[PDB]
Amino acid sequence: TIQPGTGYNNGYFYSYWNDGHGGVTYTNGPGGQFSVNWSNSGNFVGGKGWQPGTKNKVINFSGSYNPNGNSYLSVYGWSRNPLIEYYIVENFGTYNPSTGATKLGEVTSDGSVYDIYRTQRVNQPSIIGTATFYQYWSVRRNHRSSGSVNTANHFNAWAQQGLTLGTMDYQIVAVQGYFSSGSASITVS
Repeated sequence: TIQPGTGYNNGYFYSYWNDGHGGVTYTNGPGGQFSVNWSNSGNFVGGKGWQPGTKNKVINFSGSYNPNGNSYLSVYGWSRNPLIEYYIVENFGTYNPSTGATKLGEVTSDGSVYDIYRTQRVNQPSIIGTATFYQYWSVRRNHRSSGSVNTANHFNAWAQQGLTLGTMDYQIVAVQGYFSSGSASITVS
């Protein structure tokens, strides 16, 4: 299991972050594979992909995702200028991250309808330090743990709705958790 941080493994960018609570391990495997095992964790995010991402990447993911509590499985990344944290959520545990959020439309992509939302983080950690910034969400109605994500369909639908992205920073397939348990094994390409 590896030290929290970022870097490259077998061709792929990876990012592994946690809040120090303990209770989560992240491992990098061959090619685009990574595993996450957690038991009464704190907040964490880990996965593999690209640095920088692009606005027309077709991202393939495959494997197993077994959350017990609050967790997401998503295409996850950031833009700069404007600073945005974004999610194309393919599956989740006990909490739909769009709960209570204002719905800003729908997009159909890769075998499912997704609902689109914007939320705001106020004075929270980001890739550039503490900041207030928007998050964009596409939440898949039909949950899965393998598939293909045509990111352009999401980014274009977001732009159509007034949710603009800046320059891309990293772009990964990530398992996120918040004080939960579970296991995941995911291969990205």
